[PDB]
Amino acid sequence: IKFQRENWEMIRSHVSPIISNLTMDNLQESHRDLFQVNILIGRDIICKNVVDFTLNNGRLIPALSALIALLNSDIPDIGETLAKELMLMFVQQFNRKDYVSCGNILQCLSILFLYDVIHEIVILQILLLLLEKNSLRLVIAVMKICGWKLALVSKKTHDMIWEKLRYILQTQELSSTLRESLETLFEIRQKDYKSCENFNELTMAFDTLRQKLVEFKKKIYLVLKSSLSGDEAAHKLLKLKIANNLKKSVVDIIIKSSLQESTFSKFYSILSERMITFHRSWQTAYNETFEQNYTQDIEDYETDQLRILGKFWGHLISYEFLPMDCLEESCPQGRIFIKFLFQELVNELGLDELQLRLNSSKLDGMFPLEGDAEHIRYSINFFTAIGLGLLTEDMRSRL
Amino acid sequence: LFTYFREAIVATEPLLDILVKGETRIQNRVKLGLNSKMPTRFPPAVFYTPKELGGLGMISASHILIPASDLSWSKQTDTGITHFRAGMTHEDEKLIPTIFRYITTWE
Amino acid sequence: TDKNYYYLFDKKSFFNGKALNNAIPGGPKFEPLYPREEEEDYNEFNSIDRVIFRVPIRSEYKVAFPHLYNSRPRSVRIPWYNNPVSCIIQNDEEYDTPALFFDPSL
Amino acid sequence: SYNGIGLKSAKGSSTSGHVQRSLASNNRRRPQGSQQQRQQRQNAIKKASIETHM
Amino acid sequence: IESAGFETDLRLSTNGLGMCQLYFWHKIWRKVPGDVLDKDAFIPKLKPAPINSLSRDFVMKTRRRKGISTGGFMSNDGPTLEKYISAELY
Amino acid sequence: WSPTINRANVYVGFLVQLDLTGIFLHGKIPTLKISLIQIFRAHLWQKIHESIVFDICQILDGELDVLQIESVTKETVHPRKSYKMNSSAADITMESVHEWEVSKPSLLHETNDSFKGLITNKMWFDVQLRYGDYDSHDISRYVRAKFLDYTTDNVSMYPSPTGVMIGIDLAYNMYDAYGNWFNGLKPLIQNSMRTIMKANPALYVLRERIRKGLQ
Repeated sequence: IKFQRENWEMIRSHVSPIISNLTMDNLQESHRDLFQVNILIGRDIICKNVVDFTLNNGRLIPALSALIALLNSDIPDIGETLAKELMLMFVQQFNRKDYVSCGNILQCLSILFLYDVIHEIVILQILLLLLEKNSLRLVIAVMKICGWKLALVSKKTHDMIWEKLRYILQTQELSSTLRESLETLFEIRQKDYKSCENFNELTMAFDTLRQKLVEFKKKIYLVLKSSLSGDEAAHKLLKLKIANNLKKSVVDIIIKSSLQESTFSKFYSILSERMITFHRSWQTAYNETFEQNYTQDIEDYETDQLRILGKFWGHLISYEFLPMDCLEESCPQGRIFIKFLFQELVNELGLDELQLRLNSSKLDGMFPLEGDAEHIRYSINFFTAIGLGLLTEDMRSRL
Repeated sequence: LFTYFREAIVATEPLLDILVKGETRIQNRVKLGLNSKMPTRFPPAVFYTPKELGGLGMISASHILIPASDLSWSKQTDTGITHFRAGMTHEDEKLIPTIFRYITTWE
Repeated sequence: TDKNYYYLFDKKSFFNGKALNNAIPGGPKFEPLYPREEEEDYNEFNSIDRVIFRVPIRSEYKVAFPHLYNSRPRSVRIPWYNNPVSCIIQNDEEYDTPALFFDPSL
Repeated sequence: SYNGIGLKSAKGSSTSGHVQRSLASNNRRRPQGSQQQRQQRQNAIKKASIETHM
Repeated sequence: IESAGFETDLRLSTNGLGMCQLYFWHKIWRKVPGDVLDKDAFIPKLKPAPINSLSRDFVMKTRRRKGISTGGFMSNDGPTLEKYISAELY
Repeated sequence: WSPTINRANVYVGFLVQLDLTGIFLHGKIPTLKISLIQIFRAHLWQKIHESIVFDICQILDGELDVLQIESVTKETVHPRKSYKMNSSAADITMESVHEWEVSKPSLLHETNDSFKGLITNKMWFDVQLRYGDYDSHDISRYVRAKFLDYTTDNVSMYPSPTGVMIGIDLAYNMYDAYGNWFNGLKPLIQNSMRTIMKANPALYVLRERIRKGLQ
């Protein structure tokens, strides 16, 4: 008996802890925890915990209701007991002018009704009671909570309630607040709620219960090639409305297509621009593609193709893209690609202007400012290889 | 037409329209031979399929979604590419590629 | 039962559309009555130098106020311009009930 | 024709006369921010700049 | 300005359940947003302009309509001596 | 491109049946008809159908006692029955020794069967030729449809209510059959069909003609 008592005590504590915890961030975990502990011998304790919680977060009443429903589905007696307790609480509230308590209790009841725990008859009765004493503040929120459900189940009852409310509004000298409440209710209606001896055996039972509880690519290619201007192609692509997953893939495909053509075409660039303007996700995809290229896919290409790619990227970056670029060891294909890109930029912009633009962005990779023990020499040399300025100045600066 | 002005086609809408019309006319010629022109009985298969699979092997420039525009504001003043017009046919989502995309623009 | 439903689906509206070679996108379209003689010749009237484009002047609006929004309308009939129809029919077998709307203040 | 933009007539045309509105159009419309990327830059560049009666 | 094909549009939207009516008996004028006397102003010719340059553009259009501004591009300013007081002392 | 050019999904073609064949033309299409005639010269369709029937009969004869078959009677049908697409008739009526426990109306390529539904003493095979075309080139479906139609309405000149409708799409070389079956029959039937497709003389001739037409 002592052992049993101890167990019960433990259970109660656990329940309390759970109640304290209960929130949106860790609800599943809480549920799991609850499931772990027994609540047949400690059913009363569980009920107490639940009710207390309700009294406390009222904002997490729905969750509580759900939990109750879950419990009830397994152990119905407990649920019934809980319901009874709630009813009692409500009654007490009604008696003692404990308005907050009533509101809480009412809310709980509504939640229960919604989750198929308690019948709507009780709710109706409550509403009637509220009406009899001209209490608009109590029944207004409750109704809202269990409005749609009420309509679904006891439509006649709902209608009656509405009628009563109307009567109160018109055929009774109501207060301002009351009137407001009534109005709110009406509005809601218009939209239809838019917002022991056998202890061991029992234990055994509970444990048991616990235990129990290419084609696409082809299509893209076709689209690219079945289109006069790039604009048209872009439009076609957008029509498809492929998921934010596949955008990157699409971009890659486009790039490949571009590479395949003998020399760099404005078309692809135009298409890219169109895509980029259209949405942030496409921009992101483009960025990702770019990253992939210079990092891992650049060294695979033959020279002409690489050059073309660079040109395309330059075009993209001359206007549309932000100049964000991540650049001794890394110098074969990649270096030539970079050179090509630079050339493209120069062509688009104008040398001094281009330089200024570069300066404006953070740009540590393309032009590292800090001397870093003759590491910038290499960069300078590279720059010299493809007619450019400012390198000399940089060199002078460091000495 | 296309090899001579590769780049310069894209902008001119009248030319595009003519191409669409011309292509259609050509198609109908073939369909005239077969004494019908019922649009279902000639799916693009029979025209654009190459001769090496028994088709006519045309080289379309018609399945382009033509640039439409505010003809109010087109001839007048300034322009931008908005609202595409139909292009040439009902398709079974069969995007027939266009000769232009296989010709390297003059620049 | 609401008569106002047929806004820009009137026979008159259709006729207007036909006249103005202006499809209400849902509705039908025809050969234009008049051939579009594009001979403005860049005049000082209706220029894009002159006018403002806050409204896009949709062709929905053309058949609604034909004589206004459309310039050089011809054989254009006048359309209707209506009241709203608050008419509530009970589908749940009940009798004279303020259901869909809200009560007076007093 | 809808908003001054559809093809005048379905006949002749030798085509459906169907009209998808383009999604490049939207792009064209929207670059107020893109203007700022350029417009903004421009602004930055040129950013710094009676008693008797009483 | 904005109330061109307002009512019709509303009707179209609402399947003819809402009927707008516009009126002007309050005589309630209001500042056009944006700031007149700006030579940079706006981007688009064909589209609706932005809201900072809205005032300017409208004014320009009005001028054009009148025949005040002579040509495709122009400005608005005070005619006085000393180069408008040296452009208001720079 | 006959199987696209002539096809069922036509807008307004007055569907004439071509002369001495089962080849519907949805409207007068010019060269096509001539080609078809050339292909199916000298009553070729009829020959094909009859040939198939003969083959089936032979097969039946070969496997008489294995499937409990009393007699395999080839009915004296009207010559045009091959190319009467509206109506039909039982070509090879089939008497049983003991009572067959046939399955429900089902297809020729079906792994799952149940031979406890209907019972019968007499059966029939119908051979139905068809010239296919891009829209209705599915043969199996067509055969099923035919079965649904013919067997049910009033009387379709079948002696027994239960039988099978073999069908060979001459223009796609697809074959399929549908109807009622008894245990061990179906695989054999399938095999026979396959054999026929590989090599029936008439079919071969037809193929040759087609090739010639196409060059």
